[PDB]
Amino acid sequence: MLSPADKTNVKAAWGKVGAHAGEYGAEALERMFLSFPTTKTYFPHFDLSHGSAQVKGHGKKVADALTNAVAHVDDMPNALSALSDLHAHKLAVDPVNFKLLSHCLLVTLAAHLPAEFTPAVHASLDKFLASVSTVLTSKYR
Amino acid sequence: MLSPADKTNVKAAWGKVGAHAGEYGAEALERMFLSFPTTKTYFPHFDLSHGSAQVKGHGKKVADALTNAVAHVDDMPNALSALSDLHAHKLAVDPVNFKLLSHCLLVTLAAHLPAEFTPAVHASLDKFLASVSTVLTSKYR
Amino acid sequence: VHLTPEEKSAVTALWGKVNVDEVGGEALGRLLVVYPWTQRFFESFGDLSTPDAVMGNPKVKAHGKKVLGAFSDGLAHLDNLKGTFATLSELHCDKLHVDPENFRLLGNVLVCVLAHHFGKEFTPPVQAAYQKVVAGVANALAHKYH
Amino acid sequence: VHLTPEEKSAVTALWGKVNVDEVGGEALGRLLVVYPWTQRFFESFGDLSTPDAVMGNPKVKAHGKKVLGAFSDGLAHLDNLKGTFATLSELHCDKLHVDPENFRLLGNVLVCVLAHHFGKEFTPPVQAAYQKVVAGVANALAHKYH
Ligand code: HEM
Ligand code: HEM
Ligand code: HEM
Ligand code: HEM
Repeated sequence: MLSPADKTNVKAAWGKVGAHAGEYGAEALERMFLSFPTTKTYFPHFDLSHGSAQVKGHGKKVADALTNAVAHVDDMPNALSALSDLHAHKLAVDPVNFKLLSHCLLVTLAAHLPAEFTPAVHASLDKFLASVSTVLTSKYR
Repeated sequence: MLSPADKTNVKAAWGKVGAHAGEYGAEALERMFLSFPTTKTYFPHFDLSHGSAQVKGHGKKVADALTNAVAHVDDMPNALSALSDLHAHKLAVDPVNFKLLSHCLLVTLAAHLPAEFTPAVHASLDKFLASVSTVLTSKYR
Repeated sequence: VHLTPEEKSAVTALWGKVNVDEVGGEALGRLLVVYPWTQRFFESFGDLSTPDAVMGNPKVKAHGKKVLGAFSDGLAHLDNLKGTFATLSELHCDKLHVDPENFRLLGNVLVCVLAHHFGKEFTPPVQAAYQKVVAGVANALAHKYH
Repeated sequence: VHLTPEEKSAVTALWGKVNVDEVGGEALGRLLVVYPWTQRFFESFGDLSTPDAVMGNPKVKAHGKKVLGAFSDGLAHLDNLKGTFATLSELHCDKLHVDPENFRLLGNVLVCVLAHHFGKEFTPPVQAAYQKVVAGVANALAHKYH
């Protein structure tokens, strides 16, 4: 359950990301594939080669939903609803995988946002992420 | 999330345990300490020897807590708030330990209610234990 | 894996009393039933709409027996599971694409099914040894993921 | 620890630029802010009430150096972690009673801090070596828990 301060941080942090989010969303996906190969199991149909256009374009689609999750900070459960069925109904992605991607956005963000990624902010974005991951995982049963 | 069939099989499964809830709370805790020793880090101030009195006693506090959870199956959060602020902030048990206590609960039930442990009841008890679990780990920071 | 004799003998005996047709079918059955997403890999098996159609499907049973059989092979190479399940691992990642987190569920489900079978005999200490076999198996099948 | 020489060299090379006095501080420091409940292990450290109290707490800064030492020293022994950390695991288990789950957190919080110093220098491939290393360390530390 996010705090008024947590929000403010998530917002000003994602606010620096800016246009460079697809970038980050892709670098994250990639950081996840090399570090946690299990996760490629859900992407049998992708070209996971370093630099692939499929991945890159996907990284924009993830990065966006996040932007959207941000945009609807006080209504994530409903805002991201289509995404819950997909990852929960259709794809049935096991949650440990959400802990992992979240761990990579953090790293990623951390690698592009030096002055932004302060302990306080690192705490909030981690909180925001657990939340997104919580909603996209809920309709499991 | 519990659907009525679940609630219905839980109530029924549980109600059977009946006056043995107590004994199963212990068999289960005992089983968890043994099969998964890391969980023992949470009970240093206990004597965890075979059939010992702290577990016997602590066994009925757990099963009773389940019983109450059953009775309020339709509103577990209100029903557990207390236990929640204790496992989440005073003890702050990492959630993963919950999957273990839950597995062991199912094994003790399974070994004792043979006719009653159907693939539907197994399933329901699992969806149930999963919810008790989630409610006791809702404010982990 | 790091297995004690008093432990390595416990698993064994119990195991010898296992009715493979019955136990193996019920496990694979409770998985499709208790964790519905698994059904997505077994689509060629046929009707798995209801629990009662899961535990009775001849394909589920035949396949469960085969899983148990390999679980059986592992209690013989307990000191070298890596090499035993190497081939099935590839199979499970390259062809079948199953997230190795799923392996744990089957193993746990296996521990529920045995204890459902044996009651008293599947004591807390017998349970702990199988807890080890089952994890060792899961690791062994995850080893060759890349 | 399954670490190719490429991963080997990649790991160390980088570690050589790491300011231990600093990184040690930031890591336990974040661990303690991003995951507040862990503070229940350090009440002897004086004020921990806010993120500044913590990051600046001299006792947090002194202790993290210690953490890293042990790390530096596991990297000098990649092929015998279990042993390298055998005494430390016992302690964390018997004396301090820390759920080994917390080790994974520290490790991952570490990996995050490296990425914050080095930037594009903490390429994906480098991160992968490190992920393998912190995982190895965490298991070594959880190994003698009984
Ligand atoms: C931060 C959490 C995540 C978010 C916000 C997210 C977002 C998305 C989005 C926006 C899509 C595309 C929906 C569309 O195409 O209309 C998607 C699809 C997909 N996601 Fe996620 N995702 C997340 C985590 C994960 C993880 C952990 C996995 C598994 C490792 C995963 C696996 C997939 C797969 C396989 C697809 C579909 C690929 C395809 O068939 O085109 N996602 N996700
Ligand atoms: C379904 C899961 C669980 C339920 C229903 C449950 C219920 C309870 C209850 C009723 C108490 C006694 C509280 C009181 O006296 O007011 C308790 C305490 C406690 N629980 Fe849990 N519990 C569960 C799981 C766990 C888990 C998995 C662990 C960690 C392995 C854990 C660790 C503890 C500890 C250390 C205490 C304090 C005991 C003492 O110091 O006397 N519990 N729990
Ligand atoms: C728990 C350890 C497991 C073992 C030891 C095991 C074993 C096996 C074995 C031996 C085969 C046949 C290999 C052969 O072709 O000779 C097989 C096939 C298969 N297994 Fe696993 N399995 C395990 C867990 C799982 C998991 C959890 C799933 C999915 C959740 C799964 C999915 C499959 C699939 C889709 C096939 C193909 C069957 C066919 O030809 O119709 N396995 N499994
Ligand atoms: C990579 C993981 C870790 C490593 C290498 C590590 C290493 C160390 C080392 C070298 C010491 C000093 C040993 C001694 O005092 O004799 C120590 C002490 C200690 N460690 Fe760890 N540690 C790790 C993770 C953790 C975490 C996750 C916790 C709990 C959150 C923890 C809690 C403690 C505590 C409470 C002390 C004693 C503090 C005091 O009383 O001064 N450690 N650890």
